[PDB]
Amino acid sequence: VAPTLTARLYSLLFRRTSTFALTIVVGALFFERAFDQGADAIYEHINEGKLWKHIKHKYENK
Amino acid sequence: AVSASSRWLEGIRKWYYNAAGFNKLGLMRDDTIHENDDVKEAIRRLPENLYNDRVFRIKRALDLSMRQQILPKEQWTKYEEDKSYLEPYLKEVIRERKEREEWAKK
Amino acid sequence: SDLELHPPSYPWSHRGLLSSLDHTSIRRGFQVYKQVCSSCHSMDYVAYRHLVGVCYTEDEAKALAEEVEVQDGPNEDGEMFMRPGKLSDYFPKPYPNPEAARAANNGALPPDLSYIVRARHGGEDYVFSLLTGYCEPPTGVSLREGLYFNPYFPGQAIGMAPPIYNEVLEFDDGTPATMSQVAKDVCTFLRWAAEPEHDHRKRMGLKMLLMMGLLLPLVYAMKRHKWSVLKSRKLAYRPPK
Amino acid sequence: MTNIRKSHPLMKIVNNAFIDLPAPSNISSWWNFGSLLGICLILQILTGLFLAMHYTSDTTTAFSSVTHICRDVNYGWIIRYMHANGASMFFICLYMHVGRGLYYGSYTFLETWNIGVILLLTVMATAFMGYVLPWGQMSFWGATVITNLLSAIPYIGTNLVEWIWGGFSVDKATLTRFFAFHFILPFIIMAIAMVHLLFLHETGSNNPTGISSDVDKIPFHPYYTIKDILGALLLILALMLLVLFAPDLLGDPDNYTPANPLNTPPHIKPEWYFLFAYAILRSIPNKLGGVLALAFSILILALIPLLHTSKQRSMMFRPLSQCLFWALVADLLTLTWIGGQPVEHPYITIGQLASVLYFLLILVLMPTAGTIENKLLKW
Amino acid sequence: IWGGFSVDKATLTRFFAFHFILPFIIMAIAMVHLLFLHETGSNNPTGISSDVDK
Amino acid sequence: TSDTTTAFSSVTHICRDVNYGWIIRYMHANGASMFFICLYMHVGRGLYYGSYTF
Amino acid sequence: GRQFGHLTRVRHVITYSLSPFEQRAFPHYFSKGIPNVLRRTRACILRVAPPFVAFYLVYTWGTQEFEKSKRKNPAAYENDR
Amino acid sequence: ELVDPLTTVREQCEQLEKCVKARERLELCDERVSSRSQTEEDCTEELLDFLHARDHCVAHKLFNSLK
Ligand code: HEC
Ligand code: HEM
Ligand code: HEM
Ligand code: FES
Repeated sequence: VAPTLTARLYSLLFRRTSTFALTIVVGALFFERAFDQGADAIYEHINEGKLWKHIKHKYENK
Repeated sequence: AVSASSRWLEGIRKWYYNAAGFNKLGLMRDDTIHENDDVKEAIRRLPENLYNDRVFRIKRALDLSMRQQILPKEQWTKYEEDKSYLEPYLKEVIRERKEREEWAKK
Repeated sequence: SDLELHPPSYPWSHRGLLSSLDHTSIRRGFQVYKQVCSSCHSMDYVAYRHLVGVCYTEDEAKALAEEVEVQDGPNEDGEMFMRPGKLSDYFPKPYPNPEAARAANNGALPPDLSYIVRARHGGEDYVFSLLTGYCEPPTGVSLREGLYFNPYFPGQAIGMAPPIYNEVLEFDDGTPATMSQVAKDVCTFLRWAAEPEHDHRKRMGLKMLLMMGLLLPLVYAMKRHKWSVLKSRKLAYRPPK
Repeated sequence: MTNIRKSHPLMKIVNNAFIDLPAPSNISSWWNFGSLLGICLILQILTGLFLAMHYTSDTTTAFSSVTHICRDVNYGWIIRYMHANGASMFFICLYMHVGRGLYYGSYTFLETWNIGVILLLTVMATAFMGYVLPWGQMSFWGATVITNLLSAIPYIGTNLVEWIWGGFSVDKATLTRFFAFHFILPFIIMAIAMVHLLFLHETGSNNPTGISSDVDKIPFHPYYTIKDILGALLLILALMLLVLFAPDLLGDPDNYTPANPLNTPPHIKPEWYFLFAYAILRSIPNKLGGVLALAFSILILALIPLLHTSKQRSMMFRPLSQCLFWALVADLLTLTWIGGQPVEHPYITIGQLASVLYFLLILVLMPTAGTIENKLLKW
Repeated sequence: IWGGFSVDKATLTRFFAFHFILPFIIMAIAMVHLLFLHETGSNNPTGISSDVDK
Repeated sequence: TSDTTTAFSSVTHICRDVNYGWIIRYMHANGASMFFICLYMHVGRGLYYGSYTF
Repeated sequence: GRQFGHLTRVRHVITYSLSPFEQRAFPHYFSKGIPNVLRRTRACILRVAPPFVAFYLVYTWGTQEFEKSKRKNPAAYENDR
Repeated sequence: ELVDPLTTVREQCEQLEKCVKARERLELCDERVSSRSQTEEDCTEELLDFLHARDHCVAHKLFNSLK
């Protein structure tokens, strides 16, 4: 029998509040770098060819 | 001049009495009363047997309201039984001051 | 009390929540203003800063700008300029003055088109249907000479001579100009003009909503989690009494 | 009190006006507004500041500047709307805080109530000037009459109007003044709040049942803080959604044109909450007598605590009072839409119909209610 | 803090706000500064405990 | 008025056309100066008796 | 006065509660809660709606009443004279 | 040339009943006017009625019909 990651996790991290605090920033960092990167695609997936990002290729540097 | 309508009066009474939820929370009429000065010293003159019992039901009452549960209807208060215990004390405090109030007029 | 018409609700490439504008049509919608509307109605509030929004290359918009401007600049070293230089310059008025405007318009005063969109009721569809709508004066009605009947028009007699016909012009696209196409093209153009932020402002609009559903329950749970002990109370009244 | 870190600056012992301030158990999300109100305001101050940072008040400048704000200023578009739209939210936040007071009879506390009274009167003019600041077509004309309105004083008004004008007209200085007023004014309120609050600490909050809560209390921090946090978070989207996707909805004023004293708008309305008063204003043909009512309209709130008619404070147990209570609710909202109508003949009648009703609801019905009901339970 | 390459307009306007609001802040702070003083009371020129005579 | 073009001419205009625009401006400025020397003494007292002990 | 100490006097009450961990955030929140939503909603809706009717009625009532009154000039007086 | 989608979409909806239905009223007005036009009468009021629902139909169609 092995502990579910929960039983690991508190013992590992959540026990000491500093660590418990520490991780918070850590993932939050990697979070946003990935997070915003996803929605924009979804966003620009929704709007195709309405944006220079798609449009401007028609005339961009001639 | 009312006799049969007097009998007819009580239905809406009983009806209106049943149209206010505190009947369905196990309260009574007296503990409903808004406070006042006469209310205050009236409290003093109560024996605990009521007084404590007055307390608990209130305390009981509040909790339920927290959780949005109404008392099971079987246990609701009954229009046949209303305890007036407050007022026989109340008239004293009302009375006496009316004198002072008046006897100090002139 | 001319019966106040409404321009019917048209769908739009941007009409939907997350729906955005096409700049290509905007490229056109400029041209007509560049061609026509500069007649009377100006827009004072716009620089040549457009560049990438309507996709214009800076050089383009620059060269596009630099054609436009050109006024004096040599008055005893006190100036302005010919030939704009930068693109921060706004767009020259046809008129020096409300006087020169109004008299030339014969008592008519052409409004600014910069913000004109969000001003009038009925959205851009107003103008679209307005430029659409022109009808022959019903039986027993007369007009001023400049005034032309239009049902949308509040007085329903408008001094504006209807500009648009099928293929008034050619488009920078070169799509054959159509009185309808011509109309619809500019409609987006102004509509965007009053809201340059628009197609962007939905980004976080999207972005916030994705974020948004996360927090609410968590609190509500923790809320309940704290409150859990509260709503779990049990009373016991056991007076020894 | 040994080594308590909350003693060392005594200031922290004033802090225990919160964390140990006890509260009754049962409290509805109805009560979350007092919190929000202060919070809705904090944001105001800030945003209402940064505006000024790029803002200029001048007859020639202000509009073009404000034009320039959403144009060249970083996020000049979010901010302006954060200010305006955020204003609107403060209202509906506020009224509920009122509505709670009535519907349970929390007004029973006399002074605390009164402070709220004054506190209310203050807030309106703020927005009022705040609304003139745009110097839009309406803002010019809107205040133009509303100020000209006050001329109905039989005698001293004539000078006094032009005085507050500082002129024969709406001209420049009349602008500039407001800016100062509209600028300083919130700080005053914030002070007053600390008074309004203060008495409340004396007697504590009330409970929905309209009953003495003495027996059961709660340490404030672990709990109501949270429900507020969520409650606070409730507000976010409420503005966020409106402010972001569809700006112009409650941005109902359509006037971005420069204020024209020559041109007059065919339709003249303030914004919404300003209307329902202005609706009553439209009603009376008599100029003076009308204004008299408009004044009397609100102030009767302070009168209401004279109207405690029964032996039970809250309305949750009085159906009829509750029946009455909800009845009045509509009468207002009608006027709102009524004031949102041109003055054609049904409306004309309608307002006249709904107007006298309003007070009549208050001034006659509500007191007699408990009187019967007091007698009903045989109390 | 300029908001520019120079002293130009906005650099003015900012200050106005700052210079405008700022006293109110002080006035608040005063009520703090005072407050502690009520705790221990003022001192006397002799630099001596004044307890006996008030 | 705070504006790059306006402010001076306005302030010019103040002592010109404004009722008592001359007393007031100086009441503001000169009154500022007085606040200083008022203030320093309040400091100086603190030191010279050591009231800073608080 | 001192807030928690002296408020009331109470005797022979007993109270029981658990660690919040010991229990669940949603003990049948869905199933068991939905009825409680329903039962009490009617106690109000009795006394809530009736006016809201009235306005909307009058709202449209006047609306129509407004319309034809205005809308049609040759309504009662038609354009023979 | 191009004839536009409009004029086409103009006709498709005016084809609908209430269109021609009230279009009669226009003539019901108009013809009576034609004799009586001395008096104030004008069919404009009805024209808008005629055109109102008319283009309410024309609404959805041509915006697709366009580019
Ligand atoms: C004839 C010169 C001229 C032409 C060319 C011209 N405008 Fe018009 N426009 C006017 C005048 C003059 C008015 C006002 C006439 C009146 O009020 O009866 C007007 C009306 C308008 C209105 C509506 C005014 C209002 O009250 O809302 C707009 C918008 C407008 N013009 C913009 C445009 C647009 C868009 C175009 C291209 C289709 C254009 N102008 C081309 C002169 C012109
Ligand atoms: C209770 C808080 C406030 C109220 C009721 C209020 C009222 C208003 C209103 C209604 C507007 C119109 C918004 C708009 O037209 O977009 C406004 C704008 C403005 N307010 Fe306030 N405001 C508040 C906070 C503040 C504060 C604290 C300040 C000063 C620091 C301030 C300064 C301004 C400015 C500069 C504007 C210009 C934007 C404009 O008028 O459009 N506001 N104010
Ligand atoms: C900006 C306006 C206001 C603010 C910021 C404000 C703020 C608050 C706050 C934070 C509370 C404590 C929360 C609570 O007791 O529920 C409160 C309580 C109260 N306020 Fe105000 N309030 C405002 C307006 C008013 C007005 C206009 C009135 C009445 C005329 C009023 C009357 C009361 C009353 C009666 C209470 C106590 C209610 C109770 O304890 O049951 N408030 N207010
Ligand atoms: S006085 Fe101008 S409308 Fe009443």
